[PDB]
Amino acid sequence: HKILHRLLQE
Amino acid sequence: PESADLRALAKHLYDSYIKSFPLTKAKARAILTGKTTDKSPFVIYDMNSLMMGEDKIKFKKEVAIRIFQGCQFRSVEAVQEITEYAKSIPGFVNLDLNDQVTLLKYGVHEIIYTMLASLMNKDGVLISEGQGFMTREFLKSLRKPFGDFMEPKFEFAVKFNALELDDSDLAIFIAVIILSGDRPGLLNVKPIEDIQDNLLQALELQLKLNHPESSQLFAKLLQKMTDLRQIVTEHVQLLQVIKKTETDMSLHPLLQEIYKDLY
Ligand SMILES: *c1ccc([N+](=O)[O-])cc1C(=O)Nc1ccccc1OCc1ccccc1
Repeated sequence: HKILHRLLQE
Repeated sequence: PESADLRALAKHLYDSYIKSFPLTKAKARAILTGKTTDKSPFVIYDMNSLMMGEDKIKFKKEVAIRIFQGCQFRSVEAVQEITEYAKSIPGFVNLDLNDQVTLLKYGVHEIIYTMLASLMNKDGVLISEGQGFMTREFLKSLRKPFGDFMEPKFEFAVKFNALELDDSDLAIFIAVIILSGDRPGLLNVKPIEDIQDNLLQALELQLKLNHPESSQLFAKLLQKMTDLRQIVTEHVQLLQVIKKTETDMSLHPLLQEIYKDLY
């Protein structure tokens, strides 16, 4: 779930 | 009283919704009913129209495949938008990042359906930020499995739009969907439900105030929330089918993240 993780960290 | 705090939460959420989402229900209806000194959108009803109107399509292979790709492009952006909005819901980011992910993973399709309804009427859907209008009859008429992909979303939207909710209602409603404590695989349900309780009260008050005309709009809207789960199950499955059966078609990574271990 990297993209989701990344979208959430931005 | 507490009403003041609830009102303030509603207005925070409305504002965040306005920033997060490019096309409001308000503008979309204005477009859909021609109530705007702005040229109407390019109607796409057949393969010809699509050709003539492919210059107008937002997208950056057969027709059905191409339409679904365009529909897939916009879906990914919707998830980016829903995710940004989620971040703004008070105390969502303070949750465990593994739960943040779980919520969104199950939440987005329910909200995408909600969002689409803002863009739909009985006969078609607004696309490319209201610049195109793709007809229901046309989408329906696509070859299988693609012809029956959008029709369930059309069916929900005629029912859902009967409630005549506006953007201020929708903002809170959306927040309520995201913060569901009953999603498969949540690590820590208690702080989720604590926020949802605030949100539901915020929603009840909003609906009473914004629509004193209509009592049990709150009850009616909560019943839609429960339908939408099982409606989203059908959609999840039909995609997993389309993934396997159509080898030519690449499915977007982010989308795939959300279909993994879903039902
Ligand atoms: C369309 C096709 C596939 C997927 N998907 O793989 O999950 C999603 C969608 C979709 O949900 N589209 C969509 C969602 C929310 C707002 C706007 C959307 O696009 C509508 C549309 C665009 C272009 C052509 C037809 C419909």
